[PDB]
Amino acid sequence: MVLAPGASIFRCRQCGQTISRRDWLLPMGGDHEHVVFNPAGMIFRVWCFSLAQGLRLIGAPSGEFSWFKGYDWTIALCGQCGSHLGWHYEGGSQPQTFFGLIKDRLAEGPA
Ligand SMILES: O=c1ccn([C@H]2C[C@H](O)[C@@H](CO)O2)c(=O)[nH]1
Ligand SMILES: [Zn+2]
Repeated sequence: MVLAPGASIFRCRQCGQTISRRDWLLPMGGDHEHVVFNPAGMIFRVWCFSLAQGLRLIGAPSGEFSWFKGYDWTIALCGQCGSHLGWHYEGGSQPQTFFGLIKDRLAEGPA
């Protein structure tokens, strides 16, 4: 529907690893963008994706402090460089699983 789009793929900002695509953004509670803080007070602009790749999911899930009701999280690192890119979420409903990735740790560009 658009020739030569420059904004279709998300890659790891620190190394280039393919991570997700704009077509895979997922509006959780009506918005694909959720702004949250961890217990250390860090603010994150979290983009929700249905699907992602090139990550490494660390350990087992935890429900503690989850920003998304009904889901447990696993830390998602870039599988190539180890940069912490976000979290994989599971154990919930409609959808069962998704990714919440930290927007400013990704780079957007052409396929
Ligand atoms: O939904 C989530 C996912 C992660 N964290 C925090 C917990 C932990 O301190 C750190 C792990 O990335 O992020 C949350 O607060 N909520
Ligand atoms: Zn990386």
